[PDB]
Amino acid sequence: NSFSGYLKLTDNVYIKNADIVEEAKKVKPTVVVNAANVYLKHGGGVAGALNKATNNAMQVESDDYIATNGPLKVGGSCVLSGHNLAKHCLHVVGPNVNKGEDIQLLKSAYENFNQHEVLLAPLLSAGIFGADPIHSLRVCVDTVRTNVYLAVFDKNLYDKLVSSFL
Ligand SMILES: C[C@H]1CCCN(c2ncnc3[nH]ccc23)[C@H]1CO
Repeated sequence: NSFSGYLKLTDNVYIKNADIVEEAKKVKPTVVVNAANVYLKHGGGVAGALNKATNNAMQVESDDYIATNGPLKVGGSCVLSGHNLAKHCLHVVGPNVNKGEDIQLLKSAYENFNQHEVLLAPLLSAGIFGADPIHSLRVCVDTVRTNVYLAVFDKNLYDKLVSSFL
């Protein structure tokens, strides 16, 4: 793909200080990952921002998905359209550690990435779900074996992540 300006972290994990929405608009990847909740209610953070960029089409599609299939599992995922941003969106639910959900489920969440050869993705559980971002990055690197391009919006956090020893 046309991923540009990324820093290599490992054999298969690359990182960039960017809004995942802007990266998706530029690159139009096969798969963009959403940091979803089990109800696919895309209110804020990555999910709200991706949905807004689709003019709410992501939410309309998600509502039909839930009406048919019910909620996702914590640690689970589903593949839906990427609309104008990507071919597909992999909606992945990391644990909400601020609500007592088991942080071990973060590994299960990242395992979903292994079903896709290349992904543009955020750090799961590292926003309002309250997991330590360095921990989320470590779980990502230790779990995902396919090619993952991570976008981290916050500059201060990015700078910290890339100066940390995993
Ligand atoms: C570690 C993440 C926590 C959630 C929010 N973050 C985003 N990263 C990339 N693109 C994004 N778009 C909108 C939000 C957003 C990261 C922090 O900046």
